[PDB]
Amino acid sequence: NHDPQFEPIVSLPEQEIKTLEEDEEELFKMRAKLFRFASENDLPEWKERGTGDVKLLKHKEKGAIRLLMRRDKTLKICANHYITPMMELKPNAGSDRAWVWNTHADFADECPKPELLAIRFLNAENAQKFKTKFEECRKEIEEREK
Amino acid sequence: QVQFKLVLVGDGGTGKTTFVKRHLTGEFEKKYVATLGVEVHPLVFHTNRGPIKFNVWDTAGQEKFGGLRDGYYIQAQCAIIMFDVTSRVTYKNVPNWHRDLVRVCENIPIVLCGNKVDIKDRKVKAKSIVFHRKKNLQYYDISAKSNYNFEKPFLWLARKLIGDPNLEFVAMPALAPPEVVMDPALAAQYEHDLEVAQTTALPDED
Amino acid sequence: ARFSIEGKSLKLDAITTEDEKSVFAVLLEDDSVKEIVLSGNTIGTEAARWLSENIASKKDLEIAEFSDIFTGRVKDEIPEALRLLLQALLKCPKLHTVRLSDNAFGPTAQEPLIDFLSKHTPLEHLYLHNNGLGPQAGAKIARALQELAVNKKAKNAPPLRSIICGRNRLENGSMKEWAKTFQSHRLLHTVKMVQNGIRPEGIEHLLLEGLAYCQELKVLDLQDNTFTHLGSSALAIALKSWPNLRELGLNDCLLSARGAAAVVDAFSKLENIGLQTLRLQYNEIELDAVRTLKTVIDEKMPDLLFLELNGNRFSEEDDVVDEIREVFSTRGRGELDELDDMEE
Ligand SMILES: Nc1nc2c(ncn2[C@@H]2O[C@H](COP(=O)(O)OP(=O)(O)NP(=O)(O)O)[C@@H](O)[C@H]2O)c(=O)[nH]1
Ligand SMILES: [Mg+2]
Repeated sequence: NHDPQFEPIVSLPEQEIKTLEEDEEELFKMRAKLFRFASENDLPEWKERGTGDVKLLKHKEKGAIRLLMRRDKTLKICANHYITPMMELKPNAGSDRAWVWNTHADFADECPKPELLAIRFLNAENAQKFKTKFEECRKEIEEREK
Repeated sequence: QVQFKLVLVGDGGTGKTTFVKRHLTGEFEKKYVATLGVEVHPLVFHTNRGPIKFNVWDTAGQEKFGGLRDGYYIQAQCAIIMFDVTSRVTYKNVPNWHRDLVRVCENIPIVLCGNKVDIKDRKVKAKSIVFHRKKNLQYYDISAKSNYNFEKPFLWLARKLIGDPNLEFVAMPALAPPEVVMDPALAAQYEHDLEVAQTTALPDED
Repeated sequence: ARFSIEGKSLKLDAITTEDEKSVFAVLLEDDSVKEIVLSGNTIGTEAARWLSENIASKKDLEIAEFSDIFTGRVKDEIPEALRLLLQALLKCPKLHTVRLSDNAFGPTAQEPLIDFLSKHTPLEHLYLHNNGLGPQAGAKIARALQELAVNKKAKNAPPLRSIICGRNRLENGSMKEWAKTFQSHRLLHTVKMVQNGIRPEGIEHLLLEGLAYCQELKVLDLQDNTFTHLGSSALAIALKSWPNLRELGLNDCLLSARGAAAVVDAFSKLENIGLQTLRLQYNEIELDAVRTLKTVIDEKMPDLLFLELNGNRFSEEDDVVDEIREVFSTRGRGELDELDDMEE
């Protein structure tokens, strides 16, 4: 109809949720599409994991830097892991706007899980802006410990 | 932590499962693999009034309407009836799904979804749709494949159940990821896969 | 010779108590049963096992109605139970008709099916409607049926006559294989592959490479797929291959205006048309084609008892509507449908 009317089933107070990204930083932010890779399928394939803004964040209280991405409209997290020393961005076959890497512990599902990601950008020039930024963040982190 | 039992219903091949899959993974399953009986899948969303969880009951579209499938409906609190915009038969069945439903649930928020609006040769045009007028339902064109309006159903339902016409989805606490140390016997064989990936091209859909 | 528990909505998990067993008392004392109907109940694995033992003893069984017997059953049970049941059916030499419709199958339960459909030579009428097969399992079922033709020939068995397989999303993906199945059974009388997501290239192949070889075809229903001009031209070329066609169902096929004109033109060239029911709803058919169809029906379709044109692109008020009604009135036999939903 124009607007069906119903009586609420519950009453919930207005609430203020934290992003848990306030002690943030935010070195990089940019629109992109993320891909998860196959699994125990034995049929190596790239499944979409989300489309949205990727962001690099370094902690102020510490030195830790991580990758964090959220899906459009729904705002669910689709990638959240630290950037370790032994982590790069090897290109993906053809293309010029796609990078692929590994992570021993993504926490998108708030459950520790190894992941073999891959992210694409609109222009190959953006892929570079992200790649360059990623490289240095990885560098700074390499220095960090000892 | 609030919870809502939502019944997902509709004819076979309409996209019920593909729809749920996208919401809890982000992937778009292109293989049709019929659902047997029912599969319960939990989906949570963060709103300005806190996190809410929908326990979605994805049901099978081959089972005849009847008392045999009352367990799925019993104590439901909302529902989604799906049909395929490229199949008139699929649409003609909506009235049967919406009836079997109200027979045991009575008055509960229900949204009708016309899936596959991405396909070119459309049969059931948005104009034609009127059923929602007679049955006090909300309607939405959607496409699990392109994501068109893919989040509307859950949002509308939340507003009716919670009672806030202006409730909206927000952020999502971004907890800290695990340590990540190791390297010994763990290293090496990693790069083996990393290659098997930097080689396999990506589905150019953009 | 008839056992039935139709529509009893029984939740059959085990069949062990003195009661329960009583339910199947007739099935036990009468080995002469010719028909068994289990529809409208939910059979668990254990109960399936008990029924298999008792069904294989029915050596004179001719019909098995196993449609709608697994509602509420999960992927944990259906495949097992189905295997037990179809295992017993293979042991019935006179079983010419089997119905397995309205059961959630899909690939996850294709095993028993593929097994059965390829070795049951007595089969004559197959009902595998609304089962959620899919293009993968659908292609496999199609191949299994090709096998059946070979095993039938090796035992001088009766031809397969009916295949009712719709609402399974066979899609374009399994049409190369289905075309081959129809090549294997050229004495089919009834075939309905309604609402399977089949598209133009699909319909084109299916027609010219499949159904076109079934010269004895009597009933054909492809409702709710997508023909457009491609499928339409295929249909136009194929009609001359079904001399005894009696029912042609093309509702919801988006034949398109140009396509419909081509089909109507085809009927125009046929001779001795014994067509009895013609379904052409929602096809974007335009007034011009409807005009010629009217006159083709007047001069060449003397047995037409039902026509269906609702949902097309012409006015319910146009002249032809009355002219058509006039034809049926003058004959004292004929019938047009309610044109209460014309397009545009
Ligand atoms: N092009 C397109 N195809 C879609 C869309 N969403 C789903 N599909 C396709 O629809 C098919 C079946 O979807 P699925 O979710 O398995 O159907 P179901 O509703 O769960 N059927 P069932 O009751 O038998 O379990 C798959 O091939 C899937 O890729 C869409 O928006 N567009
Ligand atoms: Mg499903």
